[PDB]
Amino acid sequence: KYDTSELCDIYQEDVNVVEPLFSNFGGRASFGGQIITVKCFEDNGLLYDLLEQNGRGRVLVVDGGGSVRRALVDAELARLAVQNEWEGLVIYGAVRQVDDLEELDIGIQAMAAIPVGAAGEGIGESDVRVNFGGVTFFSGDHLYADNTGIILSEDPLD
Amino acid sequence: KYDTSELCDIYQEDVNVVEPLFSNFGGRASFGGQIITVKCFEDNGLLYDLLEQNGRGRVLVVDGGGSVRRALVDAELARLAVQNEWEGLVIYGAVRQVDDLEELDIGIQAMAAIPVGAAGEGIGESDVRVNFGGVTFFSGDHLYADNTGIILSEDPLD
Amino acid sequence: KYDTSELCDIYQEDVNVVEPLFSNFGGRASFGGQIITVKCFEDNGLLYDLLEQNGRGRVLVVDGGGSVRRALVDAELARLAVQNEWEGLVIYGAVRQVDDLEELDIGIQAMAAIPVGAAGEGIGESDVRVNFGGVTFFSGDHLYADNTGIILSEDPLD
Repeated sequence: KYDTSELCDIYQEDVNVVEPLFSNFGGRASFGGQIITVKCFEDNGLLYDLLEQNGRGRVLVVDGGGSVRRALVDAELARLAVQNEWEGLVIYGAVRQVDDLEELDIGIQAMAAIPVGAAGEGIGESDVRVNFGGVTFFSGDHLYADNTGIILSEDPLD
Repeated sequence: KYDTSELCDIYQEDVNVVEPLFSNFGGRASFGGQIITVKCFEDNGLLYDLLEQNGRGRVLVVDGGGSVRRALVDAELARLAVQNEWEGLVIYGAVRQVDDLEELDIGIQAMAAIPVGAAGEGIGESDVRVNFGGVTFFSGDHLYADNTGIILSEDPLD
Repeated sequence: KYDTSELCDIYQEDVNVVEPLFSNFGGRASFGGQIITVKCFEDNGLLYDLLEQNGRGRVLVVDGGGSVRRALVDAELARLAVQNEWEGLVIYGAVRQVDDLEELDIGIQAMAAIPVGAAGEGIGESDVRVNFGGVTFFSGDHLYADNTGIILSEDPLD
């Protein structure tokens, strides 16, 4: 599907490149789409609400504060996302149950693994501006990620 | 054989969690058991003594000081430990011959790999109070490890 | 083809050990040969000159200044390296297109992956004393590498 390196060559300055802090935890090597942003901390309630919805062509970008203390995505949440056809997830924080994740048809990029699950309370905000890995992400931007890296573009690419 | 995240979800607070500093190098993705502790540094003497003994039902939890300059476990020592029925090893230190270690039916968690072997002089204690990764380990505690993380408790679980 | 642990046991002090800074990106788990050093920075033009020449029995040792912002080697450059029989590349810097790199019959050790390509200007020097990861490299020196680590020696180790 997507080659981030080839797309950097083609699009040059028209993309930003996230710092190399992520690893792929999902069964899908590359993914792309238009992004919905979320900002939260050690609480995934809001991603539950968002992952219920259809996600075909969308990528969920999550600012979790870079917490590696508690996990934002586990098997339950990722199955939801696969079943609603979400292209992929970018988690500035942690994931859980990694053996189940490497088996699901979704990209998942994250910082680390930790077995403790996040709170479920529903705290946080969506469609807001977030910043991590030296990149600010606006809901509506286009992201592309593979095992090489993650890039962000205002306008779609191809 | 173990899903550390499920475990965190049932036991809640009754479980302690190790900082995400370790990776799996053994052929067993997940293992658990009652722990015997060792404290040593860039010497694997004691370990030979322990792993010569039958380890069925036990996990060797080794505070090697976090050294990544010398490897405490290689193929030979790991094979010994397989043959002696040891469930798994956890090294706050380094291993060696990782290609060989992947093929061996024992759990192995370490911080890093390094081709230089530990000395064999014998120095170190065992059954002593050790601490690393944000966790205190006591001989007779129970540990549970998968590709997601490492948990430790006083009583057995499940 | 090579076991670095083993060679440290046989040769001890006659070998220098590189710090655990690198990962494997190539199809070969292990490799070795006589090194030709390069010193450059976010530019890979010289790498193209060098890898056009026959590399059987040889390892390109690249001091790219540890930059993880620009990738010195990509699929295209590594395929040229395979075509001219090079044993391996050790990059003190980044690589690109990691999925393609895993399938090419050559050894590649590097620090990280970044999607952005290096400049092709050609700046840099060849066959010069370079230092990184606690080791100094001279053309003529011999390198042996695997998933456990990387070592350097003055004379061949067969």
